[PDB]
Amino acid sequence: MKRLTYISKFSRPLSGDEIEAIGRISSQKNQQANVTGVLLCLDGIFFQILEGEAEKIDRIYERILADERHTDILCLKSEVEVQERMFPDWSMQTINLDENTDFLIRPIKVLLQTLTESHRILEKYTQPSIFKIISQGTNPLNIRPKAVEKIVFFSDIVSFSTFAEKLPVEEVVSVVNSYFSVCTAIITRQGGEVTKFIGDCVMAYFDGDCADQAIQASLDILMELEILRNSAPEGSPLRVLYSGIGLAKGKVIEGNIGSELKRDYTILGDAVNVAARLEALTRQLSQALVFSSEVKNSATKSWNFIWLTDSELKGKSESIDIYSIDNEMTRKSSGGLEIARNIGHYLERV
Amino acid sequence: MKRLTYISKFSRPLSGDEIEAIGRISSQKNQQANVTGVLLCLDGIFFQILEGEAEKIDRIYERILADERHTDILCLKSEVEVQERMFPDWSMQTINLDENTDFLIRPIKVLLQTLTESHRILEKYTQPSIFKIISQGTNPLNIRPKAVEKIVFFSDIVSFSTFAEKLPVEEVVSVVNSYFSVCTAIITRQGGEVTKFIGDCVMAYFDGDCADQAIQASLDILMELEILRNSAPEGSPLRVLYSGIGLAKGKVIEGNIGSELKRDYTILGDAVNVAARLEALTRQLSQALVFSSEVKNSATKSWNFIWLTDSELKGKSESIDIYSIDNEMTRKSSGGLEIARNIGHYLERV
Ligand SMILES: Cc1cc2nc3c(=O)[nH]c(=O)nc-3n(C[C@H](O)[C@H](O)[C@H](O)COP(=O)(O)O)c2cc1C
Ligand SMILES: Cc1cc2nc3c(=O)[nH]c(=O)nc-3n(C[C@H](O)[C@H](O)[C@H](O)COP(=O)(O)O)c2cc1C
Ligand SMILES: [Mg+2]
Ligand SMILES: [Mg+2]
Repeated sequence: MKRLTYISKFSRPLSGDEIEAIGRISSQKNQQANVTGVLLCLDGIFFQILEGEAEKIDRIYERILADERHTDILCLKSEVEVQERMFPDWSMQTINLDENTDFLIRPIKVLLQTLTESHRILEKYTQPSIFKIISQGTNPLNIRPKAVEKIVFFSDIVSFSTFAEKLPVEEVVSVVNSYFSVCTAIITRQGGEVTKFIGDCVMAYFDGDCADQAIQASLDILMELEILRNSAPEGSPLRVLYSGIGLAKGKVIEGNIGSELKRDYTILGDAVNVAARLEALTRQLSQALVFSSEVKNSATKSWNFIWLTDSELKGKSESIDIYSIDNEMTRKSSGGLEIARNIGHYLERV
Repeated sequence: MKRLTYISKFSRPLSGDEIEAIGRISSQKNQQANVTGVLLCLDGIFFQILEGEAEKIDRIYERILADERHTDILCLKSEVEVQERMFPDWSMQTINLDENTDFLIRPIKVLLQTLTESHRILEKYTQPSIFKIISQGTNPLNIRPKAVEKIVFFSDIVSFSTFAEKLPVEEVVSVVNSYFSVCTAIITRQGGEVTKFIGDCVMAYFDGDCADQAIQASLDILMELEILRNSAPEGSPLRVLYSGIGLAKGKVIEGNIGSELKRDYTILGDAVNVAARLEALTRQLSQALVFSSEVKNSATKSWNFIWLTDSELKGKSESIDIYSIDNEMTRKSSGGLEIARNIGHYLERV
């Protein structure tokens, strides 16, 4: 058997009658499916436990994910190989805690609502990958560090200091957050994980055998930003939002890194520095994407590679041949320095 | 009136009798102090609400913080100007949920224990400053960005790539985490806040009028690392753990920066880049600490400043005079490059 626990947020106000109606329909359907569980609500938050045969549970959950009456659905626990039902007598027992007045339940409700409102804020400051590990039954704090081969992605905004000096502070933050959103959506879609922001910089990583995905993510980010620039409103700072991207590949250490006050589950190692140093080279080139020969040679698709004969990097060991992709995008460009100059001219006059 | 809500972890196993004994003593004392509230336990976690006159509540809480039977004490909510008591009839009502078998409380306990174990993990991946804001009644997600003058601190480990290549992965992570712990303890003690780790780098900040504290924190970190090196066990990698530190001062933007999957409450702006570029200069100098003339001139104490006549920075606007402190520490050094060479020689032979 399988058992799922999740929390969600009301998408709109729901009356007590509407909540009980959800419970009636849930009980009618779950009884036929040999599914049991409990559904609680407290001040605009749902909490549900569902248990039964795994195939059936998965299909019910996918239907629940399509219900427009809740949103921000977070799976807290996914238990497989469950032996005994927790709620064998309840096809779906509905407990509206807003309406409950029992004297012992009253303090429990206060603590549950305080902890829930804290948790739902902390979620936004937390990586989704952390929640996935917890839901699988593993405490991420006890994962031991390990050496692992990764593709490291590093990107930043071209001439970002100009934004910070020529725009209102609300608009500066809107631009950087738009950029971080674009990068995160595409990296995550390609199976990578964003691990760190610092200033206007993104650091992300992919599995070591996923160079094709790292390259595709990088090209798709550059195309998404081109579309965003061309379609932005008149006078919008997004019209001059440009990126550089560097990719490197190497053995890194993955694990919990930080202090007793705060840590992240992230990566350490030379490929992080190499990716950042390659990304900085894009400021002297017409190409917005550059990557090492190790990334190039690990790819399996027939990419339109171009060798950037020069390899004037610093801090490396045996230098490195550097490559890009030659497409209509990386080609139709007038190069950093010129772009930096235009960014200032444009932003001075918006 | 004031009302405090907090959670804590049992420091050792406590029996049901010991829990009820805490509740008896709490009830006896709180009744005399006109304090009311509730104390819950669930699988090795305490939850407490206390309410009453503010002075009295603060003193009771300080006594509770000294009790050796719990640890990891986190204030979830501090309410001031409370008008009505939540638990007027309970000097301290003790509810041991492990022992409760009520049929409606049974699902509530399961959800409370799932949410609590998630929250206590998320705490370690979260900044303490976030929890402080939440406890004061503010949702940090809704704080608007603002321009603000800050001192920015940036530090990294000298020749860190050597550690990652010559030591077992568990030992590499132990070293970096020791370094991040040392920095965090001292920065926080001096009123600053650590905001970002990336690789082996620390980024922190202080209020704009706290240059003295940023300088003191920097000197105290360098002295703590000297003590750590000299007292490390035979053959320990901590014997060759060295730091560089750069400090800059400028207007930055403070606010929520990130994606829909993940954000931090942090800072953006040119002082971040300047501090990192000053810290990199320490690799060409005997001095481990360097800072801008703006930091120097904002200090109020009679520091033993030394002007590093050269100011060969890059990327700046009108360059910058660069300073350090000349003490027995920054003086008794043989300079980067030489230090980098020694780090490799030592770590190759441990
Ligand atoms: C919080 C919440 C919990 C729900 N739980 C269940 C459930 O346990 N079983 C179920 O079949 N539907 C559940 N639903 C409803 C489904 O989302 C959907 O409305 C229903 O299954 C459609 O059934 P019908 O097509 O017969 O009307 C839930 C909905 C919400 C908002
Ligand atoms: C979880 C926990 C909650 C407590 N709550 C109270 C309280 O509400 N009021 C109080 O006076 N002591 C409380 N205490 C106890 C104090 O920490 C301390 O033991 C007690 O006040 C000492 O009183 P005594 O010196 O008369 O023995 C609590 C202890 C623990 C572990
Ligand atoms: Mg930039
Ligand atoms: Mg370093």
